[PDB]
Amino acid sequence: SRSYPCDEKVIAECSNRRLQEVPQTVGKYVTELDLSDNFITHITNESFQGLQNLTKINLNHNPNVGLNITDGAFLNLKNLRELLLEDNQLPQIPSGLPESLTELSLIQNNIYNITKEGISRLINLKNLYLAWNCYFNKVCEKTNIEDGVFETLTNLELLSLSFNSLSHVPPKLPSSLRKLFLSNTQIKYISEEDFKGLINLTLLDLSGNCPRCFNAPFPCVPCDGGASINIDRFAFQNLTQLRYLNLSSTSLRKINAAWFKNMPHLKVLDLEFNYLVGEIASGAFLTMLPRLEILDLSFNYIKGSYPQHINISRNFSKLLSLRALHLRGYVFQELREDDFQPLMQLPNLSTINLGINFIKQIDFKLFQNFSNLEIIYLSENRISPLVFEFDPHSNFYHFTRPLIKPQCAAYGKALDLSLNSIFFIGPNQFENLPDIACLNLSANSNAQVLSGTEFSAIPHVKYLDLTNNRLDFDNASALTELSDLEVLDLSYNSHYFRIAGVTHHLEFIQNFTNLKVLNLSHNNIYTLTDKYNLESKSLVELVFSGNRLDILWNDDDNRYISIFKGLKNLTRLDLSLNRLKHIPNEAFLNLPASLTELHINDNMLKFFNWTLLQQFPRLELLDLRGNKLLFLTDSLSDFTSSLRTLLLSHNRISHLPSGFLSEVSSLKHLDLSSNLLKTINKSALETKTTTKLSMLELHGNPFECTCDIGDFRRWMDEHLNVKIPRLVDVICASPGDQRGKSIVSLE
Amino acid sequence: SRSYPCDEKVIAECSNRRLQEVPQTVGKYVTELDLSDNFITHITNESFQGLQNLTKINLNHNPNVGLNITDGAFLNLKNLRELLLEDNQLPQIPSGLPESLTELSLIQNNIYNITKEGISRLINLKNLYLAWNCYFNKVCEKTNIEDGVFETLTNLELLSLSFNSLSHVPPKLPSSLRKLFLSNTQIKYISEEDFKGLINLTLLDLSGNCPRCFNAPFPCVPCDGGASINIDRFAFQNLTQLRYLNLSSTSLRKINAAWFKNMPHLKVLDLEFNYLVGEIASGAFLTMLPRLEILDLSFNYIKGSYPQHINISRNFSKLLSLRALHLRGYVFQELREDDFQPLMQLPNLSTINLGINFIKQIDFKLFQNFSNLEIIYLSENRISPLVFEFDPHSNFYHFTRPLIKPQCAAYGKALDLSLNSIFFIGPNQFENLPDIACLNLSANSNAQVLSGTEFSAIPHVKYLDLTNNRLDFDNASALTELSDLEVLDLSYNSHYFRIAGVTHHLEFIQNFTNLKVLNLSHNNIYTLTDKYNLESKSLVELVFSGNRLDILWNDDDNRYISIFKGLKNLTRLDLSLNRLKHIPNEAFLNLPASLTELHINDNMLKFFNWTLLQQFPRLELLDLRGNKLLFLTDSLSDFTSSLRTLLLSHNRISHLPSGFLSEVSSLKHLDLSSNLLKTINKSALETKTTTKLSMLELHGNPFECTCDIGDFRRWMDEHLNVKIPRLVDVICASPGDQRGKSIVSL
Ligand SMILES: *[C@@H]1O[C@H](CO)[C@@H](O[C@@H]2O[C@H](CO)[C@@H](O[C@@H]3O[C@H](CO[C@H]4O[C@H](CO)[C@@H](O)[C@H](O)[C@@H]4O)[C@@H](O)[C@H](O[C@H]4O[C@H](CO)[C@@H](O)[C@H](O)[C@@H]4O)[C@@H]3O)[C@H](O)[C@H]2NC(C)=O)[C@H](O)[C@H]1NC(C)=O
Ligand SMILES: *[C@@H]1O[C@H](CO)[C@@H](O[C@@H]2O[C@H](CO)[C@@H](O[C@@H]3O[C@H](CO[C@H]4O[C@H](CO)[C@@H](O)[C@H](O)[C@@H]4O)[C@@H](O)[C@H](O[C@H]4O[C@H](CO)[C@@H](O)[C@H](O)[C@@H]4O)[C@@H]3O)[C@H](O)[C@H]2NC(C)=O)[C@H](O)[C@H]1NC(C)=O
Ligand SMILES: *[C@@H]1O[C@H](CO)[C@@H](O[C@@H]2O[C@H](CO)[C@@H](O[C@@H]3O[C@H](CO[C@H]4O[C@H](CO)[C@@H](O)[C@H](O)[C@@H]4O)[C@@H](O)[C@H](O[C@H]4O[C@H](CO)[C@@H](O)[C@H](O)[C@@H]4O)[C@@H]3O)[C@H](O)[C@H]2NC(C)=O)[C@H](O)[C@H]1NC(C)=O
Ligand SMILES: *[C@@H]1O[C@H](CO)[C@@H](O[C@@H]2O[C@H](CO)[C@@H](O[C@@H]3O[C@H](CO[C@H]4O[C@H](CO)[C@@H](O)[C@H](O)[C@@H]4O)[C@@H](O)[C@H](O[C@H]4O[C@H](CO)[C@@H](O)[C@H](O)[C@@H]4O)[C@@H]3O)[C@H](O)[C@H]2NC(C)=O)[C@H](O)[C@H]1NC(C)=O
Ligand SMILES: *[C@@H]1O[C@H](CO)[C@@H](O[C@@H]2O[C@H](CO)[C@@H](O[C@@H]3O[C@H](CO)[C@@H](O)[C@H](O)[C@@H]3O)[C@H](O)[C@H]2NC(C)=O)[C@H](O)[C@H]1NC(C)=O
Ligand SMILES: *[C@@H]1O[C@H](CO)[C@@H](O[C@@H]2O[C@H](CO)[C@@H](O)[C@H](O)[C@H]2NC(C)=O)[C@H](O)[C@H]1NC(C)=O
Ligand SMILES: CCCc1nc2c(N)nc3ccccc3c2s1
Ligand SMILES: CCCc1nc2c(N)nc3ccccc3c2s1
Ligand SMILES: *[C@@H]1O[C@H](CO)[C@@H](O)[C@H](O)[C@H]1NC(C)=O
Ligand SMILES: *[C@@H]1O[C@H](CO)[C@@H](O)[C@H](O)[C@H]1NC(C)=O
Ligand SMILES: *[C@@H]1O[C@H](CO)[C@@H](O)[C@H](O)[C@H]1NC(C)=O
Ligand SMILES: *[C@@H]1O[C@H](CO)[C@@H](O)[C@H](O)[C@H]1NC(C)=O
Ligand SMILES: *[C@@H]1O[C@H](CO)[C@@H](O)[C@H](O)[C@H]1NC(C)=O
Ligand SMILES: *[C@@H]1O[C@H](CO)[C@@H](O)[C@H](O)[C@H]1NC(C)=O
Repeated sequence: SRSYPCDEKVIAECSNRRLQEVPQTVGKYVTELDLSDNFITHITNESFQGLQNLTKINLNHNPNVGLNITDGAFLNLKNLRELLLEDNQLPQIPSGLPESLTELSLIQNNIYNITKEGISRLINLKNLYLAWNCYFNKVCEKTNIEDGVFETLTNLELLSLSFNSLSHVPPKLPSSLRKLFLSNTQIKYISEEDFKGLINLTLLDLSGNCPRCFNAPFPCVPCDGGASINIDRFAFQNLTQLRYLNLSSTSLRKINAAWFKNMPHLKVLDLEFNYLVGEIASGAFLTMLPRLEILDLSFNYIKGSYPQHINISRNFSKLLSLRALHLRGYVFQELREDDFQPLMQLPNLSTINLGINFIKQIDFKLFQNFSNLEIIYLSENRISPLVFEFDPHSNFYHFTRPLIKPQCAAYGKALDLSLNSIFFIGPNQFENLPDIACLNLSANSNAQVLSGTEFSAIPHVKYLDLTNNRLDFDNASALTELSDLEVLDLSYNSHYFRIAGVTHHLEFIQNFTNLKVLNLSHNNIYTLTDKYNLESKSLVELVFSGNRLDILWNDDDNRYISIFKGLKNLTRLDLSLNRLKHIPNEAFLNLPASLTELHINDNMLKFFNWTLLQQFPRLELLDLRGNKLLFLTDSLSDFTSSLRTLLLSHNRISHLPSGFLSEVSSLKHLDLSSNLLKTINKSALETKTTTKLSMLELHGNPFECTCDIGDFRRWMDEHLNVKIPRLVDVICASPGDQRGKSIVSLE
Repeated sequence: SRSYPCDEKVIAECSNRRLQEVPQTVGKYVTELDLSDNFITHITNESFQGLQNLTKINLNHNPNVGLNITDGAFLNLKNLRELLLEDNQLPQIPSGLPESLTELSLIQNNIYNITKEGISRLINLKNLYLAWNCYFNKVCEKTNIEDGVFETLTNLELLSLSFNSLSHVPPKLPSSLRKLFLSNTQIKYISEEDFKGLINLTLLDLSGNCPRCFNAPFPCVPCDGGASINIDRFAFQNLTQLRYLNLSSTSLRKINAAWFKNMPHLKVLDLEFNYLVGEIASGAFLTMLPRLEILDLSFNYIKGSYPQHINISRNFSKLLSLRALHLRGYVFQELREDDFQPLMQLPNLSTINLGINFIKQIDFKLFQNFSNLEIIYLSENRISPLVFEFDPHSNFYHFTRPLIKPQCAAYGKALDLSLNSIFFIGPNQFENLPDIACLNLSANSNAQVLSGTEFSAIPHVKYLDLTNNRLDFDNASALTELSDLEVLDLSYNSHYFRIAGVTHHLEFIQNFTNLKVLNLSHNNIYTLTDKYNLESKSLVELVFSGNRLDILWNDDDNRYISIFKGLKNLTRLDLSLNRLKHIPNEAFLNLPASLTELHINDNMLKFFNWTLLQQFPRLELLDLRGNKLLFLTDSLSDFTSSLRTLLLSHNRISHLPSGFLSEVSSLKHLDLSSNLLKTINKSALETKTTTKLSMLELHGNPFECTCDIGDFRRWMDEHLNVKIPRLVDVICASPGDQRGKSIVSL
């Protein structure tokens, strides 16, 4: 039978299915099993029956906004390798866990007592996550770790105790440890004996102990007087394998060089949210880190201080392996050439992160002198013209996304000037720069008329982001100096397009021989001056969303009838959010014959002429989601041989015509979800020549469940080739007796 | 029995009800019937037969998407005065219209032929609207106007022919004409005999004839060469009563002063979208308008020309009665004191409009030397730091809305600097200005830290609009120099608020003795430094929408639970668009006790503690719309004696608890629309006292039309005083036979 309620594909995915009990309906060879997000309020020896090969179970957030597991529920398994209990409001570690477990996550529970009766028999444990049980203003109790609880686990590699009230590094920790997470534990003092016996440690996280609480975006309790963490100079002595060390928000004003004496493999050092300005300026510790790749010094600013310049010690010149340097929230006015002199001969330093410094001015010519910089991140500054709340599985101190969009960075050397003040680009702005492939000028409040001379000193820009400005496109030669331009993002430039009475000029689009992708979204374009057509021989993708094609294509106006025809290479066109009630036949027929993909979604369409699809022989995806459409042609096979994906969700369709679904041979993905369908006839499904369809989305329709759905329910069993996602969401709305029942639950 | 399908109140509003045809169910006392925006295809002599009392009928836009009207269909109606048929795709003026008609609207149809058989029989016509039949790129025919068609309408005071192709003014127009609209008619030439007989004309609209087509946001056909309209020197001679004249977009280059020799009453003169820069500079015609109140000179710019200065003729000093001058779209770089000299002795000139000129700099002291300027409109320029597509019923050339928001302007002198470049306000920025009550700094890209000195030169601002900037609130004394400040709008300053690691200070709010209305909307406020509370002893209304209260009030954080409690005078509070799935009990309890009106609408709320309304004895309106709420209490009368309006629309409410409609004695308006209610049973109706509800909104609920709905239908008949609106939209879901039908119809 069709897999229900789980999607099996060997893993079974039951997540977020509103299950009130563990499924007895589970498969046979099911191994990975995810029950997360369901409503299960009870667990037992009965609920899991017994099964075969299960190598994993995810019980997370059962139920959803606790859980009762009786002593010895998971008991007879012996196969159970990994078990995830997060967010179930557990007052205690469940008594009677299996001996098989190598992975256990108790994260985000009420467990205040870690005891031998819950743990010490777990000898096979590899990774154990106890994080986020007692923290912030949560009413909770100090965490008691029984003496030698972890001592019994001689295979233990990772241990995470973070965001719990500890006060001391637990003693008698197994020497097999690789990674140890102590973050935000209220530990004031680290002694010589705390970490002494762990010679295999590659990671130690002490962050958030004695935090720097000024301007905290969370409840923050400092050590007495706002004191630094106290780490004995021999604390790290036997730590020879250490790679990652997280000292963030330890309130450090001084860093003992002797900490790093026995730590030759050190790679990533996190010093964020401390008071390190002095140490950054002088910094004996910098001499001790020859293999260090990533150094994060972010948010060390002196409160209320705004110095003219940043003070970097010459000892930075001794990190020979340095790859990225993060200095955010240092807070200084100006970056001069000599200030970065110690970084310039570092062979591997490809990334400098200057975000959120309120920097007014920079001598850009310094970046040239650097050995090889790939990413120059200046976002969120003052640069002006040249003259539960926290993801427990994520880094708490800084975001992990790429600094620069990967699609932009792949082109080459990237300069990100976003969220600054450069409101006018003057003739010398970009002089003395490296050869910039990827440039981000977004959110500079730029109101200027780009004339074609502005980027001439960096003529090689491949990918240009001008989004969220005020640009006034009054010149046909704008941006044409960039010959190699490939991607251009003009989004959120609506300021001038909105005013009927100012001139508007898009003609520059045609000059580029390499332009591939162009984003005109959210510009409110309803009118252009003298040239109504967009023309490019190169252009591949055009994003036109958030404009007014309802105005451009108004029935009484023929000037814009051809607006997209001149893009002769175009395979992808996004027409969404143009407030279209209908598209004039002529206008639709004037869309490029080359189109493989067309998005009309989230308009007001009450009419669509299906016949017109005959003029688009390469059309693959047609996206009509989020409109008002009632009508479906019964003829589709006559208008397209190429259609693959058809997305109709969030429309008004109450009727599938006889011979609709299966008569298009090329159709794979059909999306009927969130429509008005009361049923599906035997006539809708035929099938003379078999359907290539691999996916059919029916969820969120008011199916009337009587014997009239019998044929569809029959069709589903006869085609298991066709998957209908979210079976738990394909639901009888009628009659009153069957309400809420899944369509496959009907007998 | 309540009225249906119409809402009778005597007029019937039947509009937008999806009617297939004229209802028979309309009351006989009914005078005016509005059938606009329905699905009715066919009008015949039996359509309105049951109604002889009809005076005014609105058939506009039927069907919604042609309309077939038989000959003499409306004939049997002896009392019909006003007949509005617009957007009906009518091929002809309907035959045999009743002679009683005073007002006829044929706007926006396919009628290309104006004939005696349709028009000339109606002697009582006052207003006749023919506009927008053949225009733009529409496929349409040139308009044939039969010689003498209007000659027989001796009562006709208004004729609108605009947006048709006339090619010349119709001869033989009646002398009763007051207003004549000829806009966009393709009339090249106005002769001396075109208007010679209209001695009662108050308004003449000649606009859009020989239009200026450069950068037009509509299909535009210029006269050959782009020539000016040709108006004979004597064309206006008998027009002595004219008040309004619209010459916009006639491609005028010179204006013949002689045209105005005979019109001593001229009040409003529209010259927009012409070639008039030369005239604006010399301008003999200004000698001729001592009674002109309103002069629109907008968009006379020379294409491609960005002169340093605007050049205003000294003859502007001859307009003694001028109230408002509109100079948009002249396009010049710098405004100097000397440039406005001729305007400065004009006693009544309250409004100056400089919008969309790309002005770089203004010598601001010039505005004082004017007699009295109430409104200085500088919006949409380059000012930097100091060193239906077309609604046929509206004005085509400019918007008619007030330049300044009336709520601001009412405080006093207004300066609107919005949509400019003043990104940093310097010490002298506002020097030598008049005493400014109403100030708009919106969308200036301002990133500065307001420190408390920036407004020192205009300390009397009572309404300040700071919206749509980059403002960095890093200083506790910000804005405190304005001690009379009543209204402060901070909307859309999110730039810095969204960065967790920069300091944020809202403490300045408390200083104001007179602060009434503060709008913090759409700032994405999730974190503050030090002071976590908003405090004011004055503030009446706080708009907090579009922030993150969901983060501020997060269960693990105690810091913001008092956030609004220190606003002691607070009555209206808007919590909408905060992504709230629920409000902690103590945080709700910490809302100001004085609230009359509380909006939590358009959040994610899954939960509401109704018992908490006990602490709000003044609470009148509670707006819960657009949430997830399932629950309502059966005890509500225990928790409030004060609740008047309760808005529950767009939630999931499966059932009403027992006697809910009779529960609260203060409750007048209850909104249950757009919910999951399948029935209202005997229980919701069961209680000792009676419903005092004057309104109950049920529309959009999936009602079950089986017999058990009958009980609620009796409750309806019992109380006719309880208004349930949109009854065509209160609709049976189950079962299939009754589906699509109003529950009132079963
Ligand atoms: C102090 O500084 C140290 C740095 O030394 C930080 O240590 C890191 O902590 C983060 C956050 O917990 C870790 O990130 C997480 O890693 C998990 C493990 O992944 C490893 O193994 C898997 C195999 O399953 C690989 O896929 C992966 O590449 C790694 O090899 C991931 O499971 C986590 O994934 C997260 O996102 C994905 C979605 O993209 C989800 O599927 C997950 O559920 C989860 O949300 C996450 O990436 C990181 O590994 C730690 N570093 C090291 C070297 O171990 C501390 O976090 C920091 N302390 C504080 C308080 O900030
Ligand atoms: C202006 O308009 C352009 C539109 O072109 C936008 O830029 C594009 O942004 C879209 C995101 O909407 C990008 O498309 C996405 O790329 C992701 C990254 O792919 C890279 O890496 C993967 C492997 O990890 C490679 O397969 C790929 O070749 C790239 O190297 C994909 O992961 C995304 O997939 C998502 O949708 C697909 C289906 O399409 C699913 O299969 C995925 O599960 C996932 O949901 C997606 O394809 C696109 O790359 C961007 N183009 C450019 C030129 O940058 C701008 O964002 C827009 N500006 C604004 C302000 O909105
Ligand atoms: C050339 O220049 C002249 C100015 O001299 C313009 O003439 C004006 O044209 C506009 C647009 O038609 C007229 O505005 C409309 O007036 C209607 C009549 O209002 C009278 O009656 C009402 C109530 O009885 C009074 O309140 C009012 O004072 C008048 O006595 C209104 O009904 C119209 O309102 C419409 O829109 C509004 C707002 O959307 C709605 O509230 C209404 O329901 C309705 O839909 C509208 O206000 C104006 O009256 C004309 N001026 C004069 C003095 O007569 C020309 O328009 C201009 N030419 C072009 C082509 O732009
Ligand atoms: C930041 O927040 C502020 C404060 O809320 C917003 O400013 C308010 O905006 C609202 C509308 O959004 C204004 O309310 C409206 O006022 C109109 C003016 O009414 C005056 O004049 C009429 C008669 O001429 C009198 O009846 C009245 O007492 C006033 O003297 C009303 O006409 C409006 O009423 C209509 O709509 C409302 C529903 O909104 C109904 O209640 C009415 O029955 C009627 O249908 C409306 O009440 C309010 O006056 C503004 N306050 C101030 C101080 O200006 C800002 O807009 C906001 N900023 C941003 C960017 O959003
Ligand atoms: C300060 O200046 C700004 C910018 O000019 C003013 O904002 C503008 O206000 C008008 C009038 O409210 C807005 O137009 C309106 O749109 C609404 C929303 O649909 C519509 O119902 C009205 O018919 C009206 O046309 C306009 O959008 C808005 N412009 C921008 C860019 O926001 C603001 O009013 C000024 N402040 C004061 C105190 O006057
Ligand atoms: C240029 O900089 C802007 C602003 O920093 C980047 O915009 C961010 O993009 C990511 C991905 O879309 C989002 O998570 C953020 O919401 C955006 N920030 C804001 C506030 O707009 C943009 O991605 C950058 N462009 C390139 C080419 O990397
Ligand atoms: C408003 C009339 C037509 C005009 N459009 C523009 C524009 N888009 N940018 C400018 C920049 C500088 C100077 C003038 C202009 C003008 S003048
Ligand atoms: C990032 C550390 C804390 C800071 N917050 C701000 C702020 N809101 N505005 C500034 C304006 C100028 C200079 C410095 C600042 C800083 S420094
Ligand atoms: C720099 O990195 C490269 C690999 O990217 C490596 O071969 C080289 O040894 C590194 N240089 C230093 C000094 O670490
Ligand atoms: C574009 O700008 C340059 C520099 O101002 C100017 O020389 C050129 O004439 C402009 N081109 C257009 C289309 O006006
Ligand atoms: C059309 O698009 C493809 C994909 O970008 C590209 O290979 C080809 O060069 C383009 N053709 C032209 C003429 O630009
Ligand atoms: C605010 O800025 C002013 C500058 O005039 C300064 O004097 C004051 O100290 C600042 N206030 C605070 C408390 O930050
Ligand atoms: C409280 O509100 C009213 C609003 O009209 C106002 O009259 C009164 O002065 C305010 N009280 C204080 C102390 O500001
Ligand atoms: C409502 O809030 C108060 C807490 O102050 C409590 O007495 C009552 O139980 C709450 N109701 C619910 C359902 O939580």
